[PDB]
Amino acid sequence: ADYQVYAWGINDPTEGERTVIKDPWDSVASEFTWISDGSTNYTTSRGNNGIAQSNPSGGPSYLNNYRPSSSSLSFKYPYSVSSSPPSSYIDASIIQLFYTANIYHDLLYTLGFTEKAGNFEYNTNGQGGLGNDYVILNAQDGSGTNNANFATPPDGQPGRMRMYVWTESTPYRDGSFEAGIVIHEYTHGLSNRLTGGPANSNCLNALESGGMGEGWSDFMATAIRLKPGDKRSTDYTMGEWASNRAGGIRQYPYSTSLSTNPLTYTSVNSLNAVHAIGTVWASMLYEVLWNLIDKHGKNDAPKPTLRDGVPTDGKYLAMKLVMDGMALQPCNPNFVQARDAILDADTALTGGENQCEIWTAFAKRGLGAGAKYSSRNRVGSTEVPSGVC
Amino acid sequence: TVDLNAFRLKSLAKYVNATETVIEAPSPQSYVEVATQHVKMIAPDATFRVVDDHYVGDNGVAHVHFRQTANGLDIDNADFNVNVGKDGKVFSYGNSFYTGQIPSSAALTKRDFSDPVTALKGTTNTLQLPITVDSASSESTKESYVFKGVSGTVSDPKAKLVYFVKDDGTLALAWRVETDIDSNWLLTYIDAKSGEEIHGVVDYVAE
Ligand SMILES: *[C@@H]1O[C@H](CO)[C@@H](O[C@@H]2O[C@H](CO)[C@@H](O[C@@H]3O[C@H](CO)[C@@H](O)[C@H](O)[C@@H]3O)[C@H](O)[C@H]2NC(C)=O)[C@H](O)[C@H]1NC(C)=O
Ligand SMILES: [Ca+2]
Ligand SMILES: [Ca+2]
Ligand SMILES: [Zn+2]
Repeated sequence: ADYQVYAWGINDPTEGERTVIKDPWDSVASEFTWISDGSTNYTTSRGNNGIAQSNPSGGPSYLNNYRPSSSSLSFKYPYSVSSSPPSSYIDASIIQLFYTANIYHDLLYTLGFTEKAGNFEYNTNGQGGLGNDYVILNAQDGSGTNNANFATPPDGQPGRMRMYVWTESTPYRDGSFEAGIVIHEYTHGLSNRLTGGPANSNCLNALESGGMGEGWSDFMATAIRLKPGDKRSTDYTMGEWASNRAGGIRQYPYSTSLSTNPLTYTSVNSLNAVHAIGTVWASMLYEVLWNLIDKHGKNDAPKPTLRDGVPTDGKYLAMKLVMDGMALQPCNPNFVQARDAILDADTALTGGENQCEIWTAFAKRGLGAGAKYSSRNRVGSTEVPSGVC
Repeated sequence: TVDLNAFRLKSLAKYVNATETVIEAPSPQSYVEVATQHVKMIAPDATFRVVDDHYVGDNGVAHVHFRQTANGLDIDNADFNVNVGKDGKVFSYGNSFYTGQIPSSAALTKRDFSDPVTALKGTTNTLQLPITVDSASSESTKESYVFKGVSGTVSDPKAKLVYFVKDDGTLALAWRVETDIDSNWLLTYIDAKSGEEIHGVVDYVAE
């Protein structure tokens, strides 16, 4: 099977060219490949991890909606950014969406988001958890523009991703081709499933909790798009291509410069909306990421190398610790608790060899040892505990 | 529909981290048994159920979730999560269990609470949901109902009777009203007694 797509790690059409990729599934994570559910083989964007289709009406139907079919399993369809209307490359859009979501399923699987951990797969292959819950992947969904969204019911019910066309440019830009947005959406499924356990999807719904929900989503998109040549001084924006907006869609770029991005824990005291709060959390996580990369290096391969279950590099280590922290923390956690959960994840995974790197990053942005949660009067701290460094 | 940000749940769980877990402790084994014993030690008066989603992570840490109950109902926002280390001891834990006076089962036995259809109407009207509710309710497999005759939802809305810990710390008897309208997929906690007040709204849809 061939997929003509922007390869994993290319955030948007401005950052690479499309290539033809053969059988891009992970043999462990996708036992039946991406185009089977174990019982049926498909010649389309349908299989164990997701079912992708157009949805021009914006309605709730999906099973019998349009998707391209190829008997030779050659999913190579025309695309150029200068094409109009978006519907003229709906095939390419559906395939790019399907590819990105399936690669992410596979990567998350490798990092521990398996069947028993509440993942999204139709057939659990007896591995635990609840099936019948692949991700519904709607390309060019007609229910909106200039956005995207993701529904995360409890384990056993499908996740539902709706991707929109953006209209802030001529021609319109199809979100299916911004990997970052697809990853942002899918990460809502990850964080909601892991937090409070697979059975409970109520657990990132409080204001500060849902804020972190947004932060984890931006963070994973950002970590994944890291490339050869990136440095601590490299900044990243969110949804800059799709939105046609300088600086992207968040208040500041993700940056290790406090002058470029001044956000700290107490910034949350003045925020009322989850995306703005998310930016603060993702900024803290960006500092963690770079401290871990400085110490352990960065693996530019699309899948980690694991040594006794531990990623060998700082990039995949950061992702792993973030996931493991989601599984440790309480339902509807605050920043301080989620931080402690990340620190405890490192204790459980490595015996605590990264406590200094993690603590220093959080302290840098005011979530140090003395930080205190409050609805309206959070206390910031730049303290790192005695003798961790 | 109204601005749902005003109806978000609270974030007042506690997380007892790995360091504090050792500190607060009293001065092979099954991880579920170890976790259950731990909940009983922390919350000796609580009745609860072990949630059927526990697992051992590829880090070797097991995760067990518990849901508090009262009078045979879930306290829907009262949770306990226990992380059990590979050494078989409790590694860390979180909880939002209710530790106050538990109400009498009288109101339940007497069925002295609102009709689930009244709860659905109160939800629709207060939240200004784009749905039509000249509906009827039908029993399911425990104080759990499905609504028929509703228009504007992706599937039939549902109601389940629960307890709910309000923002003032006290227990409400409430209908949990589920309404999937595609743009939003809501669990609304609406009082089943006093005044039909909405205590919280969960949305499964995130941007
Ligand atoms: C896990 O929870 C523990 C316990 O709450 C946290 O450790 C505690 O951190 C606080 C804040 O730094 C310490 O208090 C402070 O330090 C001294 C008091 O000894 C004083 O200078 C300050 O006024 C303030 O009271 C506290 O001593 C410390 N306890 C221990 C055992 O370390 C810990 O940081 C949390 N996080 C993680 C990931 O472990
Ligand atoms: Ca599942
Ligand atoms: Ca969950
Ligand atoms: Zn989001």
